[PDB]
Amino acid sequence: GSRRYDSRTTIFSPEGRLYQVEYALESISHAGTAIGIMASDGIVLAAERKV
Amino acid sequence: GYDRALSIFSPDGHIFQVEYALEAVKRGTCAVGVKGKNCVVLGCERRSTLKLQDTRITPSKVSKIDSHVVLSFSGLNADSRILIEKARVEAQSHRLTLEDPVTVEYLTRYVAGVQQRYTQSGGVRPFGVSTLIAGFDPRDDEPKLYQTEPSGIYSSWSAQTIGRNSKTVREFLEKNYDRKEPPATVEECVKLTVRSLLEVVQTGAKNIEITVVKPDSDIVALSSEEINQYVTQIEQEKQE
Amino acid sequence: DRGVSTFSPEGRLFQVEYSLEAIKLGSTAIGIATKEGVVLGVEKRATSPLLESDSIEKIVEIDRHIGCAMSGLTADARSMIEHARTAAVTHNLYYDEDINVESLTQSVCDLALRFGEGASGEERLMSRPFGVALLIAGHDADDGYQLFHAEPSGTFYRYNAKAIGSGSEGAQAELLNEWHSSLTLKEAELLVLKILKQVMEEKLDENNAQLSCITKQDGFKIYDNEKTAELIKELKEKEAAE
Amino acid sequence: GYDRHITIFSPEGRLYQVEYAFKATNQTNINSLAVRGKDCTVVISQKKVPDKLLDPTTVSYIFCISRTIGMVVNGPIPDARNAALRAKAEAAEFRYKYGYDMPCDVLAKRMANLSQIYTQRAYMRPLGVILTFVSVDEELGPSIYKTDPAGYYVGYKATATGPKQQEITTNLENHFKKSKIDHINEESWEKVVEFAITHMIDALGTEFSKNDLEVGVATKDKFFTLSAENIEERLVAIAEQ
Amino acid sequence: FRNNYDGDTVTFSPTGRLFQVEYALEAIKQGSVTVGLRSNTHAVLVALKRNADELSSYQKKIIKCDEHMGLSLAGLAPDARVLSNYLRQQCNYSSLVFNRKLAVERAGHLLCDKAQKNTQSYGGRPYGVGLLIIGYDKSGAHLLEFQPSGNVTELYGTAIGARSQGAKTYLERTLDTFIKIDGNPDELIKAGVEAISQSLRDESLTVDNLSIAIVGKDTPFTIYDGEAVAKYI
Amino acid sequence: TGYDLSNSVFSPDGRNFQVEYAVKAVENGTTSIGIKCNDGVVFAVEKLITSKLLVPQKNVKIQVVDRHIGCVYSGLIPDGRHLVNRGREEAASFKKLYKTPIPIPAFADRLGQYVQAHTLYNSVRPFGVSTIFGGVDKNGAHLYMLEPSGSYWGYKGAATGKGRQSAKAELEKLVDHHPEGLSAREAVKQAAKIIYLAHEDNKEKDFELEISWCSLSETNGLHKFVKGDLLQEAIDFAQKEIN
Amino acid sequence: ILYGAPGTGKTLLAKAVANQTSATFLRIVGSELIQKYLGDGPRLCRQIFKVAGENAPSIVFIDEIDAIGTKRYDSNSGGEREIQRTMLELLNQLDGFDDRGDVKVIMATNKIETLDPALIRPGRIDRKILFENPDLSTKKKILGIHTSKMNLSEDVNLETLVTTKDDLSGADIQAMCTEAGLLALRERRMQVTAEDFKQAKERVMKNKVEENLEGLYL
Amino acid sequence: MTDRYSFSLTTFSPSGKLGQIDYALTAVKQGVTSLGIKATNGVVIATEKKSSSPLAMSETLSKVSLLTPDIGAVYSGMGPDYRVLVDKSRKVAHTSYKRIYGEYPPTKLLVSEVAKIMQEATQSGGVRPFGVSLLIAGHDEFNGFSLYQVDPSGSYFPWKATAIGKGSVAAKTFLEKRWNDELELEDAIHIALLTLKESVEGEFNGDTIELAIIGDENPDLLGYTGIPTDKGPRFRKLTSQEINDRLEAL
Amino acid sequence: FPLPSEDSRAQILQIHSRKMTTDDDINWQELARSTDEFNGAQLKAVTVEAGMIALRNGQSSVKHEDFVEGISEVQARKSKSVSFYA
Amino acid sequence: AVGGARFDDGAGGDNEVQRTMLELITQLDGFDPRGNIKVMFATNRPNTLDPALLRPGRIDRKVEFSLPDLEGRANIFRIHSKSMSVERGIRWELISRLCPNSTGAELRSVCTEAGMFAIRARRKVATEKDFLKAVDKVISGYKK
Repeated sequence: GSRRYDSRTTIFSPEGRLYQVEYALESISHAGTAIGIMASDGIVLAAERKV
Repeated sequence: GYDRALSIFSPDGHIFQVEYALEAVKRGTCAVGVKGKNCVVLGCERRSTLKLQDTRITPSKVSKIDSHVVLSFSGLNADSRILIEKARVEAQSHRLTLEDPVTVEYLTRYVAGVQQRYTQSGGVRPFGVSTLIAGFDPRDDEPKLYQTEPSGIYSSWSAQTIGRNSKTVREFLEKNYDRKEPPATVEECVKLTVRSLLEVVQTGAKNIEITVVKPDSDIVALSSEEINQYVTQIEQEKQE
Repeated sequence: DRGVSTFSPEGRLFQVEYSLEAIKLGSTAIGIATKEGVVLGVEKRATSPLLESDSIEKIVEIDRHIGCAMSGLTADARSMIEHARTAAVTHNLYYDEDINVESLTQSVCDLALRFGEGASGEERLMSRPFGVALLIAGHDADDGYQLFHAEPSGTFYRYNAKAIGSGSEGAQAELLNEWHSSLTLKEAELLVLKILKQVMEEKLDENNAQLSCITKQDGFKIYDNEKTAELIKELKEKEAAE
Repeated sequence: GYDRHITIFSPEGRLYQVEYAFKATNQTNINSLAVRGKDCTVVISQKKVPDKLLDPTTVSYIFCISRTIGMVVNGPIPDARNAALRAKAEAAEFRYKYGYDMPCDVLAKRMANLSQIYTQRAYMRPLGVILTFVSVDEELGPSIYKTDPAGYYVGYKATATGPKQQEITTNLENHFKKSKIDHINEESWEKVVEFAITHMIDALGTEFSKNDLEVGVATKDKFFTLSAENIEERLVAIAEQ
Repeated sequence: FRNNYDGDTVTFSPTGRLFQVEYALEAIKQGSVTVGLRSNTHAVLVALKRNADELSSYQKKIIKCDEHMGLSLAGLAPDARVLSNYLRQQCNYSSLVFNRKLAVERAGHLLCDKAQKNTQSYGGRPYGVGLLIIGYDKSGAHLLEFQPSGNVTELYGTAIGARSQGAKTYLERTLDTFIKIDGNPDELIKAGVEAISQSLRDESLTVDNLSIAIVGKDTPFTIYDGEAVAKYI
Repeated sequence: TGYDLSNSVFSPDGRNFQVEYAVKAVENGTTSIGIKCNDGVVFAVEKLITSKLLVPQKNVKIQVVDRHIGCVYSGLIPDGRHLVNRGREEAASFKKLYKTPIPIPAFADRLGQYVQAHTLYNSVRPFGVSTIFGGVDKNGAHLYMLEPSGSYWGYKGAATGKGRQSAKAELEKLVDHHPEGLSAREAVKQAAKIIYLAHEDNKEKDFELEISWCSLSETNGLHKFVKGDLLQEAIDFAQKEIN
Repeated sequence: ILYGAPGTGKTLLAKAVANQTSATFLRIVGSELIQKYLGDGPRLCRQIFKVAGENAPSIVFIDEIDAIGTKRYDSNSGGEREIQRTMLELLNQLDGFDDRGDVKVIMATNKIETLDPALIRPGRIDRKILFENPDLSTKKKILGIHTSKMNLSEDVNLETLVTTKDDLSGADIQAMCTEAGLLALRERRMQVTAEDFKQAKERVMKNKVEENLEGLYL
Repeated sequence: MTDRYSFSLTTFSPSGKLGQIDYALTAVKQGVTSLGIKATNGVVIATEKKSSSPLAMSETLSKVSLLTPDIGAVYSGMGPDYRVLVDKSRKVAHTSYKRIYGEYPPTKLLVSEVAKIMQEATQSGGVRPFGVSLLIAGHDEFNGFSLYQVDPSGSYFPWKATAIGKGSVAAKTFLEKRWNDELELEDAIHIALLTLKESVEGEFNGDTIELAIIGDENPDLLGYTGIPTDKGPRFRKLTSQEINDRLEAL
Repeated sequence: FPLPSEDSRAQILQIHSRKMTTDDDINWQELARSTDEFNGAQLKAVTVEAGMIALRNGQSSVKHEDFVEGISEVQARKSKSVSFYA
Repeated sequence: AVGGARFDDGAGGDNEVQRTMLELITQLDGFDPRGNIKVMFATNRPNTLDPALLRPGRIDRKVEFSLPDLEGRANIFRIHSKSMSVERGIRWELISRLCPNSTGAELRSVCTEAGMFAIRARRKVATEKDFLKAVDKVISGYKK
């Protein structure tokens, strides 16, 4: 709740999920959108860039 | 205040961090199993709600430790694969030293010891994923079902329900199941196990993974049509 | 504010104060040391019929003639169990003799009274203080039947009748009177069950109650389900006459 | 200060440990001057006079690392003696491994690299003093390299340590501008001290006696510190010219 | 004074005296109490054993370290146990290399530097147990009073524990009594029983309560119990 | 402020508050003085008597480094004994290598790098004691006192403790008696009376006079304890001047 | 003591008990019990039991307490000094009031941790109502009321609407029936067909109520 | 201000980006302005130097060092941060390459190893990140000329024209619109002198300004003669006296 | 006006003993060792709590031994809950 | 609610509590003997009063109210069982044993709630199982 220790990964959060993992998904969305494609005859990879 | 360290026993006699580890299990996958006289059955729940997901390349929840000993966890998949990997290393180390197959009692003390050493060690996070260790003793058909808890303790149960809605399914296992006379046949233990899983799964097929363990080091995995076959038998009374 | 090493100008302890509360939340461990034998018992705490009553045990056998009782957190206890088992074969390896109960109790308490990673004049094993308490009994060639209590805080004490766990304050009230030096083996078995039944919430049977006995002839022997039920029937006969 | 508890760059981009590191240099309130002749380098430090319980001869703000090499430290004393014993170790070890005379350029550069190690260790305190190293190079000749508490080192024609450095630089800037050279005339090292005393008194605005000052002299392959009687001879030598 | 300083034992107080010594001093006051004195030819310590209840046996506060050297335990138990093996190792090291028994003044110095390193170190567990060390060497009998701060002093005798003021007053008026008695260990033990009885409110006066251990030129250090100490009581 | 929590902290005043309180802890102890003569040095320290149970010539804090250096400190007793035991190993390691007695100005550099580095370290607590050491080395007589902050210089006299201010006025009078200073036995008689004068603050309890000196005249470079008629004469010398 | 959200557990449960008891519903605003003035706190509390204490015709009901429930430590930061004297004196009115149960006091608050343990006085209040998630039978009883006057097509049944549900409360299910009727006005008909419920369940539980059920153990 | 967890290098930032990284650029921004211009036939670098006292030696400060004869470097920031970094970087370049492949490290391999030290400086606790930003210019036989902007966070990216320090944002728009990739190195030197002059107009001479370029080999700087195979050093650092000759032709 | 010292409170407790009726065997210098951080007003409350020890000791008057037990704590604090070894 | 001073009196112009402290000083201390006339207060916190009254000479004894022990909580339940119909074969010692230290109200709640569980089972008296569920209702429902 009000008391949160994000410093060490060893400290368990009151919700049960580490807060470093929560905001790590935001850094993923802050970057460019990358789309993987798995095909039968190969793999198609298309992605943008952040800069 | 007292949730920032593992070295404090807390004023309530229980570490709050251990209780928070159970919250991830309550929101995680479900693990339900019941052992019979000659066999043990371990069910689980794999979430298929994610679209465009290949079930063939996705490893099943039930992992193979020993020929006659399997394992099924409930919780986050990230911390569970380490508990499976560390157990497999000791599973092979038993034959490297004692030459005998994996003992269910010895394997549980090691898996519980993994969470034990990391809990006692300061600055190291333990595992908050509860695992169910089942199997047969060497040259013995007597099933042995053990569990692991975030508190660093192990308890032996004939039938146990963990995960989401653990208390709701537990009421089903304390009435139709009898420890004094467990089901002798394999079909009776598997058919009743599916009915207990239909509560958390709520009419699904690929969301149920059941691995039946047989003596003489035998592992069989029911297919999607074989698992759904027992679902029709349980739901037959509702459509009759 | 707590602060561990930093106290108030009054000065109780912290990890020990939290240890006493964790011990009182564990299982009830009752035992009595007499001249003809030492009988121990524990409350398994069965919350459901699906929970085994013989696979898990809170009474570990350190030696054939030397038993032990465990009430508290089992996680930090197994570190002391393997240390007590190592100390058992230690005295057998070096001196080729059965270690005395008082000598073995002090050897086990050597690890419980120290902690910390930093080492100066002694090796370090425990990374953090452990609050697990143990009841060490047995028989030796000098003091005979002896019963001690392993305290991680201070030095162990010699108790003739000791009860820890949630049944500590409840059982010790009757141990200051009914205890006597002339109590035989049969009288000691009925005295424990009489007190154990009053300090236990559930009914008394072989499922939720498992006792043990320590003698010289039979060593460490655990009462089976058939022998325990016979002592329960003898307990109801004595309570009905009184 | 929520972010003030530690040594990092802070949200304002300003190191607050350097803020109090420079303030500790003026705690002793000692003003020194370092000048360089053509063939020689002469440094002068102000020697404070304590009560009768202390020996002023034993009090020195200038330490001798080796011959021709010297160190002028203005700041906290306990950090000066610990850095003096450390600076001598690198001087002797460099003459062994590399077998060469350690120049004041590297000697100030080594202390600059060692200063970051102090900041890199959270349990170790950075140097809160002012390290001024002077020597006479075989090639470059006289050179002054002063290592700031933050690790900055750069050559100086005439440097100073103290609050009066603003007035010291002004008087010494026009002196070197008219002659268009950074060296003092009268190549004889005995006459160089005469100018170093003259330009210092007018810059500081306060004349001092032999017991209020100390004068080091770094020549080629030789170094020595003038005693109380030798400093008195310098004041008499100024009148004779 | 709540917080504002003294995170660990390293932080000094505004007065200049670490309050962690007073925190460990309460464990000595709340712990067992012992009374002892010495003379030129003899040294004796009378320890009062403690227990929990009637079913709990009294534990001896005197642990044997050296043949000619002994002490008593008043303070925290885990602090005195580690120091027991440290002092005994130095007695065996002195009996190995130097081959002579460890001196009293030398035992107190190694004990002082043992707890001084952990005190100046970051964090740690400083030793808060009080120790009264007696012994006989070529220099004669001596008695050292150990404090949780590490201070070591020499006295004819003293008392550390609960209600230690009563024995301190008795030793001031009787100071000239036990120092003039040499070669008679009986009179020194009789003075020790009357010394601890004055310092106590007299809870339990029985025999198993007191533990007497005396060392001297002829008779070495020996712990007496049972009928051995019942003659004086 | 919050800068006193631990070591390795730069205060706005230029010196740590823990070091400031360590200096004030020295003023809470006893009075230890010293006199540096031409042929040697004289040490004088006062030991506070707790009660009549104290045995004389037991707790004396006078230590001897090699044969030519005496050692005395004023401050925390347990913290002071740890520095003397380590300081002896520093002077011994010099003889274990160079095979010669250690000079005094070099003996101060070993304690300097030892104590001053600990003030820079957080894990190690700085020393709150002031150690006074001196003697006669191959070069001559030298006297150096180690401050709790780590700074030291040559000292013609030693003043520390609570009565250092009252003793400072008496040490400066030595110039008035003679321009070259007193003799070896005259310095012991003069330093003794200073202890009786500084006792006015500690007069609530008793004291035991402790004086030691090392010179090349009588002991020929040995550091011994003052006894015999020299100790009794220094005691009666102050009783007549106070009267 | 009441918990949950207004309109469902803090409203329906209050008005449902007053119906069967045949008593008048008397609502008292909890935030109005504190006038931040000395003497008005105990005055308004004693007058509550006075109007209901003659013939006991009605029952006292109190809802939506964000104020007197939390006194903090001070008259600032959301608390008030008059709350300390009001709650402490209200305890005397609870013990002094005695009847056979014709008059009850029902108060609603979000958290009882900020309440005064004196005013609580366990054994005076034995009733604690925790908000429970609606079951399968909850939505079926809400639909039957509105579907009585709303004609349903042949493809609309009882088990069809309850097949996919987040266990919305009895009030939120009413909003789903209104959205199904709103789509019927677009096609100009009074009988809601099965195609409207498919688009209504997606709008109500997503567009009209933003949840989305954030996953990954949250 | 908000959360210290962004400042802790052992803790992930609640805002998604470590506050220690963004505020370390402020320390770099507080420093002087350094830039670079990448052309087809060469890469020019220019920066302004600290004047300090009027009696301070201008020849002592050198902000352009020598890594390999084909690769130059320039930095803006604290003095010791660049020294300790490169003193170790020169050892890693020799150990991981010259002690294996027996040559001078190329552009892609050398720059990648420089950022790895900054990665450990921003990872392990207690070690503060560097307060400098290195602009590395080099030429090899594979990728050719390259200009990489190395930030203290440990992430490097190629840039044709870039600037750091206080004039980072100001000169970035200038160098973007003024400079084109199709120009040569001769026009790159004149543009670098005009953009750097906008920082301070007090002294533009070689005393406070250092200038160095990359390009083909120089036979006078090789040190030995008689071997046609081995080319001379590709990096040439212009003397402050020679810089004034370029300024007169500007 | 800081908190009185150890010997500073010995003269204050001496005057408080003269206002009441005692055995006159009390030495004010010995009782000053058990007092920690007390002012002139707090010492008046200590003399009131010290006289209550005479009731527990069964004495008509208040002797010197009744003060020693009353000056230490004999009020609140952490009491007997933790003593010796728990 | 009174104390030694308040806002409307100490900080205000009106005199009510400001004149109340006079009656606790002039009358009690000066005129009234200490033996016959005594004064006792009740407060939640000592700091809510006037520091002038907390000084020695008037307010000295501070009585802290602890909670009943196993023996104290057992004697309270047996008294409430006289006015409440229960089973003659129950035990009040085991009832107070499961419940931790509780206030005077929390102990009365165990007896009052014991009759509520008997309504579900439709019994005229409260058996031992009713008291066990009443203790768990206090432990789980509060957790304080």
